[PDB]
Amino acid sequence: PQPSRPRKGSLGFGPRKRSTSETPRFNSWPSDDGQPGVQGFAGYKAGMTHVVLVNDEPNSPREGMEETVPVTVIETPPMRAVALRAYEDTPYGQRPLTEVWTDEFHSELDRTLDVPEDHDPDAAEEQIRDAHEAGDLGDLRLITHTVPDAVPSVPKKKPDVMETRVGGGSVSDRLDHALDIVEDGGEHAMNDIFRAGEYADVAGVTKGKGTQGPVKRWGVQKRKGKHARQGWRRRIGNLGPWNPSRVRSTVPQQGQTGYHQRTELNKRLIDIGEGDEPTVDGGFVNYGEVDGPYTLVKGSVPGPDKRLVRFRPAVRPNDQPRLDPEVRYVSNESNQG
Amino acid sequence: MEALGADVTQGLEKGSLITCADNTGARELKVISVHGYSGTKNRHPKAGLGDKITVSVTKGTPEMRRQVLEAVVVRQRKPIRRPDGTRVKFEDNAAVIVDENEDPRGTELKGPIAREVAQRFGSVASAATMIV
Amino acid sequence: RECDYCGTDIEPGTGTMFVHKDGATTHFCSSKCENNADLGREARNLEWTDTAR
RNA sequence: UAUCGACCGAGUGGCUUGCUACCUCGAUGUCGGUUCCCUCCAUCCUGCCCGUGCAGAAGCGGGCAAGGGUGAGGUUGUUCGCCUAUUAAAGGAGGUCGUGAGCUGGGUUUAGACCGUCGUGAGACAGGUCGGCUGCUAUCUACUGGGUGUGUAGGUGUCUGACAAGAACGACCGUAUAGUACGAGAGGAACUACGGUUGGUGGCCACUGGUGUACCGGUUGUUCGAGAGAGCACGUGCCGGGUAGCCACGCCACACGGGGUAAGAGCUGAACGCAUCUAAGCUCGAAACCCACUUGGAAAAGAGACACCGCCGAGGUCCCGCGUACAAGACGCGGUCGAUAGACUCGGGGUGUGCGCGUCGAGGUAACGAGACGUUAAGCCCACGAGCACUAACAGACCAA
RNA sequence: GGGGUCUUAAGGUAGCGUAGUACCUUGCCGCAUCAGUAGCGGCUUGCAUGAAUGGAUUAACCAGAGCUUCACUGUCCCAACGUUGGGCCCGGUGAACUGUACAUUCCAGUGCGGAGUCUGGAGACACCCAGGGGGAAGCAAAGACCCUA
RNA sequence: GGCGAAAGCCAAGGCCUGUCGGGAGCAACCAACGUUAGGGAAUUCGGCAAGUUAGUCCCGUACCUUCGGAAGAAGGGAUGC
Ligand SMILES: [Cl-]
Ligand SMILES: [K+]
Ligand SMILES: [Mg+2]
Ligand SMILES: [Mg+2]
Ligand SMILES: [Mg+2]
Ligand SMILES: [Mg+2]
Ligand SMILES: [Mg+2]
Ligand SMILES: [Mg+2]
Ligand SMILES: [Mg+2]
Ligand SMILES: [Mg+2]
Ligand SMILES: [Mg+2]
Ligand SMILES: [Mg+2]
Ligand SMILES: [Mg+2]
Ligand code: NA
Ligand code: NA
Ligand code: NA
Ligand code: NA
Ligand code: NA
Ligand SMILES: [Sr+2]
Ligand SMILES: [Sr+2]
Ligand SMILES: [Sr+2]
Ligand SMILES: [Sr+2]
Ligand SMILES: [Sr+2]
Ligand SMILES: [Sr+2]
Ligand SMILES: [Sr+2]
Ligand SMILES: [Sr+2]
Ligand SMILES: [Sr+2]
Ligand SMILES: [Sr+2]
Ligand SMILES: [Sr+2]
Ligand SMILES: [Sr+2]
Ligand SMILES: [Sr+2]
Ligand SMILES: [Sr+2]
Ligand SMILES: [Sr+2]
Ligand SMILES: [Sr+2]
Ligand SMILES: [Sr+2]
Ligand SMILES: [Sr+2]
Ligand SMILES: [Sr+2]
Ligand SMILES: [Sr+2]
Ligand SMILES: [Sr+2]
Ligand SMILES: [Sr+2]
Repeated sequence: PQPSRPRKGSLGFGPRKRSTSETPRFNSWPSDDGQPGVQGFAGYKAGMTHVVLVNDEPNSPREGMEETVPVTVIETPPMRAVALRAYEDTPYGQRPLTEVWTDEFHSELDRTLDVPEDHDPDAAEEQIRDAHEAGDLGDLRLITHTVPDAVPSVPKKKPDVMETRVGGGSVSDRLDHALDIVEDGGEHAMNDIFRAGEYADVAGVTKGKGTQGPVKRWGVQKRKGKHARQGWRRRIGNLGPWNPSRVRSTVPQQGQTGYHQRTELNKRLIDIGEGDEPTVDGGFVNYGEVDGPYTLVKGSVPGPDKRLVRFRPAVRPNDQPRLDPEVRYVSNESNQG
Repeated sequence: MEALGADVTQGLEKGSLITCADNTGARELKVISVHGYSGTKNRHPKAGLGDKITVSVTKGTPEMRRQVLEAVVVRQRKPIRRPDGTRVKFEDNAAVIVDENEDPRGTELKGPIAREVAQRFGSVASAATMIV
Repeated sequence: RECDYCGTDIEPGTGTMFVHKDGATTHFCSSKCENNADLGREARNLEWTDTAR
């Protein structure tokens, strides 16, 4: 009577098309609780190595013992928060109200957008504060951009720009926090947002794999035994029943597999630092050498090396934070081998 | 069951023939079932270092042969991973027959035993000659 | 720790430990050492091993 | 009336069987299986409940409930069913008894043949048995992915969120609770907090594993006279090792909580002065519903918002070096205001100790000599990194409010 | 077949027997397996075995049918990587099948009771590339089954 | 070369006419192949497909049998220079 069986692949990550922006775009932010503060950061993927850590789970039998942990090295130099865009609540959700810019811009931001030559930071700030008075102010977010020039392993110089929400205490104190950050020049660091041992959601555009069939793309079986020899090795049984006379979009079919955006929940930040302590002998394969601001994320991170990844305070953590894990060892052994 | 303390890649399946690392009179055991396991369509129910399995005696004294008994996997060829990353594997695949209360049925155990098995069936481990 | 075969230090969080039939324990730094060891070769007889050197 | 439940009576389904002969004989391929997708509820498990011939533990029966799950095997073509060990449970049904321009071809059901029975015979059998074929370059439509245009109506960058998809999560074991409540005893819970496993899901490659007709080595036959170095032996002669990369057998991640309800537990409360969970009103309460979370999404015709740049020039195309991309197209990066690609040199790696020479070498008058040691951590090689403008990203053409 | 002969002459002897013959039937007992509608051994009342319509039995032989064991393995758990030729892009060459018309469909209904074309809604900007084949009761051959003449 | 009119390699002789080419680390998918950890027929009507074994010498070889056979039974050992 044909045994039951879950369907092949999830219907929640589609359509499985190529990503629109190689740069990730979070679709949710953390809750407003602590003092004000930017709710995200970004860097470029370099590669992996492992680390030896002192278990610190109060409920683990191994608490206090050496434990090897896989880690992804993310180069995270300082970014620039160039503007303060405010949103207003309208009958059709939120809409961009206005933006507040700075004067000092990175020497090469002119590779992506048209840097402002004549702007009015007060006329805007005024419009924003008037809005806040009327009570029509939706969240406040900072237009943010990276400085890939600080990263030699990345060929590009043209910055990657992304909006990052600002969350915190009261909207008023928050708006003032935002405005100060921008006014400066915008510059801020991973330190400013994250502390080692906290959980962060990492978003990124996965590695691209061009077109692939149902087996690899959806995880369908390969024909078995005699069926694998008569002319069909990796083609699903049928596109559907006689009726409905049409192919449903749910039947696993070939197509774009990879280069999709994925937001990976609760990634433990093992350590934030700067320098070349986590580099690998011979250099990270297909990347280069690390020697600057970096982050060690526990586990894997979507995308190939050199791809821009985004950090965000975990929105649905399952564990309480155990700050500053004790890193007893960081492998520097060549990855070639 | 209590956590093993190592990650295991099941090296056995329903139907696998393995050594009976004890002196119950059973020389070879055939895996029939894995206590507490539920697989998925078309998948052969698998077993590995640490599991409690139901077994039938294939080789041994006439008195033991054909009997369906419970056992514990004590050694396996496919590697297992320990907290510190090191992998560990054995020369053969073995299981010790055990009773209703999980106490070894035989008097002596033959060959080494993974320390991990001690975190479940202590009475089995406390009959081991060598614990690796 | 040292690789019981060629004798080089074993990169932490790496290697395998083969548990002999009698209980003996052999740590291998790499698959290469285990494989030469299977061909019945003696670490001493291979010029590329720290043991040999 | 916990539970079981005859007679008789009233129905619902369209899963079995039968009836009919409406459709199809200028063809709608048959059973079973398989693969892959959706669904139904008369619910097997899981969640929340009620009753008990409910102490407990466990049953038994009933209610809401279709989110998820419902597996592996032995005979048999079997469907069905019988049997075994696991399991939370291993529920049933619809989709042309879903699924042959998808597979299989074991059963059925041509042509060969045997047996039994029947027949004077040819031959037959709603009996058994061995053998016995599976066509086609997709026009339309459908969907999975990818492009070019037009519309909205100069460009760059960032957004919005109408709608859309999701199971992104389901389930189990174990420990503390606790040998506690309950019970004479035997036996033996729960709330809650933890650890883990399993099935499912998305991703990744430090680790283990696979590959690796890059590469290095060993060696058989034969040809180039020997040596050295090579070809052929099928897309590597065979064998050993294996970098990158790709991978799983490896590794990482996948809530908590709100809101509204069902069954049900109740409050206040009248009709009906009392009573009454209900009629108005209200407090609660399901794995289910909505949100939360992830993915898509300005062609959302109300065809969107913001900021800046520009309208003689912002921006773009061609061109050139390339890949974080790729079947075309598309996408991304660099272009001397430069490390984009290559050469070179270091580094980091793979093999495993080169050619030649010297000594040794069982022997042999000698010639000759398989092989050993040294030179030699050697030689050969690298899909990686760094340094480095030496070479090549030149020269230059064009659109543009 | 009946009883302790009757039809129609005789009334099944030696064997063999749940058979390539046994409907009932997965017969009952045993072996073997965790579990065996299989296989083998025994029993055997044989629906409906049986002596040249040859019976029984049989060493050797066999691309003949069924069963079991050892060994081995990607058949499978569960798939991965690689090789060669295609596939994809470009020059050149260059067919066929098929075509009442119209045709961007979908969910329901209706209808000769199995609709892209009828009804009601829903959805739908056009064109192109690649794909695996759900539908066109797809294409192919005036169904060979069945009945009728 | 070897038992060989076997394989494989190479002469004499013949040929590049089993007659369209050019591009893309060259995707999905297909044909024909190579390699796959642990498990080892669990797959399937059925081990179908693939694989295992393999040449030669020595030792050794069961039931059964028409005394011919079975038999290369099976099993074990050796093998270069
Ligand atoms: Cl099982
Ligand atoms: K017909
Ligand atoms: Mg590596
Ligand atoms: Mg290593
Ligand atoms: Mg199956
Ligand atoms: Mg007709
Ligand atoms: Mg119901
Ligand atoms: Mg059918
Ligand atoms: Mg069909
Ligand atoms: Mg067909
Ligand atoms: Mg066809
Ligand atoms: Mg006679
Ligand atoms: Mg089966
Ligand atoms: Na079928
Ligand atoms: Na359900
Ligand atoms: Na069955
Ligand atoms: Na049909
Ligand atoms: Na000759
Ligand atoms: Sr079906
Ligand atoms: Sr969104
Ligand atoms: Sr065929
Ligand atoms: Sr239809
Ligand atoms: Sr209902
Ligand atoms: Sr229940
Ligand atoms: Sr039956
Ligand atoms: Sr057939
Ligand atoms: Sr128009
Ligand atoms: Sr407990
Ligand atoms: Sr007790
Ligand atoms: Sr060759
Ligand atoms: Sr060979
Ligand atoms: Sr109520
Ligand atoms: Sr628009
Ligand atoms: Sr096609
Ligand atoms: Sr010649
Ligand atoms: Sr020609
Ligand atoms: Sr190889
Ligand atoms: Sr089999
Ligand atoms: Sr089977
Ligand atoms: Sr032999």
